[PDB]
Amino acid sequence: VSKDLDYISTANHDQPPRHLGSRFSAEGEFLPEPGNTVVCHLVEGSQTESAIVSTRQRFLDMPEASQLAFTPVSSLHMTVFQGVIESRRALPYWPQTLPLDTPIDAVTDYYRDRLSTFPTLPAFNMRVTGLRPVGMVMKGATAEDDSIVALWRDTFADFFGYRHPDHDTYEFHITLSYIVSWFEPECLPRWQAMLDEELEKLRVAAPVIQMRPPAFCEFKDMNHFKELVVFD
Repeated sequence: VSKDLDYISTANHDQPPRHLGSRFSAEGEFLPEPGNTVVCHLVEGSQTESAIVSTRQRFLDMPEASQLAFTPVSSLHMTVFQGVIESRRALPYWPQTLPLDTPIDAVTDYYRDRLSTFPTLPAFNMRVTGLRPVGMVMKGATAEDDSIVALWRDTFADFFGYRHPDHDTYEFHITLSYIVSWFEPECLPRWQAMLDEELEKLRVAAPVIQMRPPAFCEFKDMNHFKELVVFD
């Protein structure tokens, strides 16, 4: 069992997942939690998407899938820069220029306007480097890609008018699920063996993760991200 997978063990926690009751119910159904964000969706029908969907099925095959809240296939995305969200009306997760009680839709309008002058930045390619029950860890396909996506994020920080504490150490990922209840330790070696096998299968099938260009989106909940401004 890797250090990374052991995070989700019952032994590592004294309270349920913090998202429980806000982002999703105990039965793994997603709850209203509106916000906005910049993300790259997968390309529907692409070999990348099919590969990821196969990985996602290996996860669903596990009995502990019952303790995970899987998002829809059509929602799959890599976040490039988090926007605001109803559940986190606080600095430094909010622009200081806006009242903390501003309706989410008004923040979306402020940003749609501000993002009308977003500069053309170079394209980047990403690759999958790890797997865990919640999804895929990613980095730049090459070291130069890391530098390019960091430039996108630094530029977004200027437009959005805040930076999170992890801004410079941000872990790129694609979420396949949320943990609803922590895993008993006895099933972990099996998950590790499957994650190892599926990671290598995924890396071969999708050696770069094909995606759409970054887009500023709004959402009601984790099920769907409506593209408002595409940075293509």
